[PDB]
Amino acid sequence: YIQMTQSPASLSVSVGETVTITCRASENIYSFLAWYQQKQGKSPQLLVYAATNLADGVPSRFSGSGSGTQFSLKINSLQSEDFGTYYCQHFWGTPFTFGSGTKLEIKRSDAAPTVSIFPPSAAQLSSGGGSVVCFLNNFYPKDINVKWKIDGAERGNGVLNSWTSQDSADSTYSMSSTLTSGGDEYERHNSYTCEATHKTSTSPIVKSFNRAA
Amino acid sequence: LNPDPSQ
Amino acid sequence: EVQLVESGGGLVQPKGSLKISCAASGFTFNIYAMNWVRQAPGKGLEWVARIRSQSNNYTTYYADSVKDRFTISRDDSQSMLYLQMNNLKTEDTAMYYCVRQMGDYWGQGTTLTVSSAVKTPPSVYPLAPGGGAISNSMVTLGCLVNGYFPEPVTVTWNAGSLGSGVHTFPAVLQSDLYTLSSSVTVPVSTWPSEAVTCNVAHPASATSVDKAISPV
Ligand SMILES: *[C@@H]1O[C@H](CO)[C@@H](O[C@@H]2O[C@H](CO)[C@@H](O[C@@H]3O[C@H](CO)[C@@H](O)[C@H](O[C@H]4O[C@H](CO)[C@@H](O)[C@H](O)[C@@H]4O)[C@@H]3O)[C@H](O)[C@H]2NC(C)=O)[C@H](O)[C@H]1NC(C)=O
Repeated sequence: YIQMTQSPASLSVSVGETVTITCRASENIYSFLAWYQQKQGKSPQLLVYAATNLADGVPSRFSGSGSGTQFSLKINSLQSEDFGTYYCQHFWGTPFTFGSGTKLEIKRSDAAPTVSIFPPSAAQLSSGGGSVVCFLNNFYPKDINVKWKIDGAERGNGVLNSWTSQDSADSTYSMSSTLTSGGDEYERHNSYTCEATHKTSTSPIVKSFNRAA
Repeated sequence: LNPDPSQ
Repeated sequence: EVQLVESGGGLVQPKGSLKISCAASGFTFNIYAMNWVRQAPGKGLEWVARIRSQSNNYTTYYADSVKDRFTISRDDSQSMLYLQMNNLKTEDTAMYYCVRQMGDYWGQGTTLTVSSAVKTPPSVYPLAPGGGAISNSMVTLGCLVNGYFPEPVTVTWNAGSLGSGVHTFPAVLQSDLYTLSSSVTVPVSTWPSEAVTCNVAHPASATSVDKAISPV
């Protein structure tokens, strides 16, 4: 079976910059190859067919080239809209296998996160539950550190974080952090702190609330 | 442009 | 234009059966080769199966991990493409795509979820600000959604009036249950001077909850 190995796994790219994603076939696949662009939450869209042919309704900046074994898609002056995951597929004999993907991110200026802390809901207490939510909003770049503090003592127990996909508008990232504790375990303290450390500063952003206040 | 290509 | 609409997807017990569908229109269905492509949550695209047109004797192709277990078929009379899926496994959980020919058009997808976990409605909580000392003209509010199966859920704010400033976070499994929060940023003139409510929907358990956010 023909394996397609895609490179690079992921790209961070400024607007107007040009980029080239390559795709190599294990065996000779001639020109039976397509390029797709997928955006998170959406279905793939055909970009190039038969290795070198630009598909309808696809900007001229998208260049397909190659035959035999080595293929490469090229993007000229990448526009903000060109964010997404790029896939290649061959169709020389079943199974028509896909590339592993190239994740393409928009390069952007740095931006500090805007941190908000939240006490367990009144409704959740009438349910024996204690979840503490912290939102870290609209920052860049993607990686970000969160630490929790309960009564001054640092916690590393039932914290789970979810990042968002880079949004189309301002090209930033957001992340939530959620401390899910006993519910009875919550009333045994009152001082609650959410510590965000991001590239933009060495000084961690602290946001906090008192339960008994 | 070929709906069912035979290769 | 050309359109392919998928349907039939949903929660199925492992070792069960489902028949997903694909309705075609805006093109001459019976002369086109058709295929199915799947995408496991967070993962890449995997080709599943293909079927040639009547003129080419409807010859079929499958993937090794799906063969003997999935059967692709087509009703040309109704312009319909099907996938019978028997003896389903966990690794078959995915968004299933109906793709034309060699990939010029894709449908929107139906989700398949293979799990022995039970369908559960979520608990919706308002997230209101606490402690004090506000360092921003814009105040961020939210809604936590706890303990639900299966995906997806739909969170909106004020019947849809709040289009921007809204971050809906993915989700996470812990004990066969999902959990996500949503966040919204409004001016202080806007709140509590107006009523900011979240509109949580969970199609499966037929749940619809609307929680106002109240000052503590
Ligand atoms: C899809 O399948 C269909 C149905 O099987 C098929 O349709 C037909 O094509 C075959 C050829 O592949 C035809 O069979 C031939 O018929 C002619 C005329 O009657 C015969 O002369 C041929 O006989 C030769 O082979 C015989 C052994 O099989 C020998 O005994 C003899 O000496 C000859 O060498 C041959 O059998 C058949 O007639 C048609 N039928 C129709 C419906 O037209 C079709 O080919 C397949 N489609 C594709 C695209 O491959």
